[PDB]
Amino acid sequence: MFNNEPLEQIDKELHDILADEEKRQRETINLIASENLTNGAVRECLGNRVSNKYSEGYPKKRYYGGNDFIDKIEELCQKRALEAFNVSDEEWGVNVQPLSGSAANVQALYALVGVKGKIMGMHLCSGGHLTHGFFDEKKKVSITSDMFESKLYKCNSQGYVDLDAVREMALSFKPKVIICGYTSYPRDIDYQQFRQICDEVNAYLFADISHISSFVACNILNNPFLHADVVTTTTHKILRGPRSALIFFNKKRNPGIEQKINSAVFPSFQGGPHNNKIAAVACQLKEVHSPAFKEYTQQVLLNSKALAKALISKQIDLVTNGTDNHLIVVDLRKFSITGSKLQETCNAINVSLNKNTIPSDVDCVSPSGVRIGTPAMTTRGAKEKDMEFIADVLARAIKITVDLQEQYGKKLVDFKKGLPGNAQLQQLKQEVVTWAGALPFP
Amino acid sequence: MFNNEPLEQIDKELHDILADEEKRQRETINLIASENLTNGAVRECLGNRVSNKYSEGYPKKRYYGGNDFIDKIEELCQKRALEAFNVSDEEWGVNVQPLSGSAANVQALYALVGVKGKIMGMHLCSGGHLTHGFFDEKKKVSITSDMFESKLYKCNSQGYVDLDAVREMALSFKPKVIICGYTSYPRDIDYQQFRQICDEVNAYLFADISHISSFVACNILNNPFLHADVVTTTTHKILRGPRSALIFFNKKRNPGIEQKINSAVFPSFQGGPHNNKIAAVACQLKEVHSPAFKEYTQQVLLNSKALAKALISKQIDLVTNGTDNHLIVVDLRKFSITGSKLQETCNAINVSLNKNTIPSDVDCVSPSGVRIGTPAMTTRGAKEKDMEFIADVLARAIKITVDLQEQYGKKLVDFKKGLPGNAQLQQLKQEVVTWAGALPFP
Ligand SMILES: Cc1[nH]nc2c1[C@](c1cc(-c3ccccc3C#N)cc(C(F)(F)F)c1)(C(C)C)C(C#N)=C(N)O2
Ligand SMILES: Cc1[nH]nc2c1[C@](c1cc(-c3ccccc3C#N)cc(C(F)(F)F)c1)(C(C)C)C(C#N)=C(N)O2
Ligand SMILES: Cc1ncc(COP(=O)(O)O)c(CNCC(=O)O)c1O
Ligand SMILES: Cc1ncc(COP(=O)(O)O)c(CNCC(=O)O)c1O
Ligand SMILES: [Cl-]
Repeated sequence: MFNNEPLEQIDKELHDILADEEKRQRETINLIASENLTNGAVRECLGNRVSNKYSEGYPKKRYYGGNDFIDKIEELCQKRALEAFNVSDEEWGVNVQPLSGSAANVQALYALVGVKGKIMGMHLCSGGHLTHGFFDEKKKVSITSDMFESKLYKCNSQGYVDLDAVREMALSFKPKVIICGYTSYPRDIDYQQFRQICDEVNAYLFADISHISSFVACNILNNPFLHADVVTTTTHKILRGPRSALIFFNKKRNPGIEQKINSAVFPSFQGGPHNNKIAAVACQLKEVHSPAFKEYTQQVLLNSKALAKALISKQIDLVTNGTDNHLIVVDLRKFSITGSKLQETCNAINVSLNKNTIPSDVDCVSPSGVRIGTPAMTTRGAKEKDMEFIADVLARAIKITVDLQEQYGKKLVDFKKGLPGNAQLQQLKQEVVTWAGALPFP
Repeated sequence: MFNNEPLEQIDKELHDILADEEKRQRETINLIASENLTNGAVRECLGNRVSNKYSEGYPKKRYYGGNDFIDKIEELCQKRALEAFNVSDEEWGVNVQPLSGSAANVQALYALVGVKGKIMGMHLCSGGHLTHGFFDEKKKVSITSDMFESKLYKCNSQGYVDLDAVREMALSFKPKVIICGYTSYPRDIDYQQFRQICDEVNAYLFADISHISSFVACNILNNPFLHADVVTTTTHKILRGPRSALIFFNKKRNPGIEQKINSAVFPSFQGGPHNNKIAAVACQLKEVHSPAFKEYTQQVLLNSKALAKALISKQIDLVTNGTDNHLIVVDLRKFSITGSKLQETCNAINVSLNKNTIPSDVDCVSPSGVRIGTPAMTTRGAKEKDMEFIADVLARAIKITVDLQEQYGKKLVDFKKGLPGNAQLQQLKQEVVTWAGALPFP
């Protein structure tokens, strides 16, 4: 007693918009550092009928029966997860049920400290995540600043994590968890030194590696598994999975953490797991452990170095003057334009990037930089040679952005009026669309 | 620089388990009251490339650009949601971003009350959800008991909501929110009287209608929209959508609530929306509003009434002696077997149901009933005439369960010893398989 008609027939209205979405993706230079493009196999898992099943609980400890094949998949996903991040199933456990990054962080923090518990993270404006305890004088913005008590540390004037300030703050504040691993941080993290500070104040070390997960897994960057009590990661960014998250806990370092983490996810926070997600994550974790994926991850870094270097050669300033990873943050101060203006201009030429604070910015009010990353364009086949064209496109956007601000004024409302119809943008947009639309597209 | 091979080639190990899962579903009499089967179109959206996109924020108030088609989809989903539940966009708003039912209840509750806020709900043992403030003397089991302060009401000896006890509690406890709508309640709710209790104590009326959403939408059961401040619902049960949730809030009764709810979902709790989920929900909400789906929902109730009637004709007791909706709870006391045993027996014959407490059960330790529902089998084309065979199959399961307990004993470990190789079960399984495997299967 159902309608078996395909999407085009059953909902022509929606299917056209989705077809448009597809076209915009195919025709965009996507520099969003947290975005990627899934392959067809991951999307087959996501549309699988496995999501019809209710599997509250854990493998072999389910509230309902008929979960034999579901258990096989959840167990397979955990095994692949632990292998991919080079950890022994005896020393490390993993939870694969969190629905997304934010949920996993909240659930994981709660497991370690509970309500009213004390946490330290990097300020949102310095490059930490919302779920790392972000708040405002005006409001407790994230639940992680409201269900917990949070202190926020900052990067120094050159954009680096200031460990001396972290220790100082940890010693007066006495937190139970200290979080590291970030949302817009262009360099590697010294986990060893974080561990040293945590030990000195008897705190958990929490590493959020969502942005760099592929680097940790492929032994290209520092390994936080050597020092962390908990490691969380999304599966949708550089990992190239579906939208989900993993939570890693070190059993050997903390007895009783497995139960704590596992009960925090269910039944403390979530109900039924989304089995299609878990299948898709399993699908991607097989690929992550291949030698071909290490090549892709290497290439992501090669492209990021090439991009930074080309941007520098065009006299564009980078926060920390470079990158160790997949992401760059441009300091736009010498051009006297805001990050928002450049976002609007790049939107108008089919280039996706976002505004991002820089150390000099007091607040997240008027961010003076943009953040770009290479995973999505590396997925689409661009190599180091192709990064010059992108740097060239960004430099032209910056120049137009300056000319438009000259002609219409600094106010954002005024500035946008300059954008529609502008001849240069139309020209630049077509170059973008012709070059972008040509590239391989899963 | 990606692998485009289909799931079967790229991950044969996973594709085999998923195919077994597909076979088990096709070959099962699924009486899980919370389960259903999605159509192909809903699964086309879930596997869509729209999930590639980061779109934190709300339509037209997005942190990133390139969100034009995403905004069209999120706005279309909210519009279709409001139409489906017979509310005007001027009086009611809805949030479509919650990743699941449990996230949506936590986010909604937090919006209304905040940390340390006081809430009332039905106890889990009496049929409430975990997210309605569930706790145990041993531990604060749900975050809704730990981040809020919660009191739990009970149903009466006949399995009905005892409003007089709810009032006694509401006046003594003085909560800010009172939750109604349940996970295993076989009758309709008197929202009018819940409203009366709420008004008396200045509490919000929260209606969780996930199990009954289709009935509310099609004007078959009482409408909580006439009285409730907030209404939440999953999209995956009787609504037949993807795994997601909706939060409805009433602007006209509470000004400033749209902001409170929207801020709770993001950035308080969630990060980026899962745009494939939103697309899938859009797709289903269209269908919900058709008169074909009203027929399906009618059929669900017809089948539930017919199943109840037949179970009674076979001398089987039902909590409240019947059902006003899609679900039945069997009281097994007269057969001297537990729900756990019957679940084990039904697992062995490819019948999916779950154990459930009854009013006489003080604890969740040994629940004395099972819960069954009709949405999934109604989806597969079962009509009233087909419920006799199901009632018959369940009666035979009960009898075998009784015979097995006689032969092997009351202890669960011993009882299971009796299940494999049992001649009767294999026979009963094969009929189940023959009849189930033939039914239409989206
Ligand atoms: C959207 C999002 N999600 N997670 C994030 C961010 C942003 C970010 C968040 C916010 C933000 C979001 C919700 C509530 C309050 C605020 C504030 N203030 C604002 C900005 C702004 F600078 F562009 F204004 C930037 C950026 C990657 C986009 C961010 C940064 N910087 C960090 N670190 O993490
Ligand atoms: C799984 C689940 N999710 N949401 C739910 C439930 C159950 C339920 C939950 C639990 C449960 C789950 C997590 C933590 C503690 C407990 C306890 N006690 C136990 C049982 C049992 F009674 F069968 F043992 C039943 C059932 C629909 C399966 C439930 C009922 N009855 C209600 N009302 O809501
Ligand atoms: C370090 C980190 N942790 C957790 C999350 C949460 O992911 P969800 O949105 O899946 O909840 C993000 C998202 N990062 C936002 C961005 O870089 O654009 C992140 O950067
Ligand atoms: C009334 C109600 N509310 C919320 C939820 C939570 O949904 P998620 O599992 O998507 O978190 C459930 C799940 N009910 C479980 C069942 O009836 O089988 C529910 O029954
Ligand atoms: Cl999904």
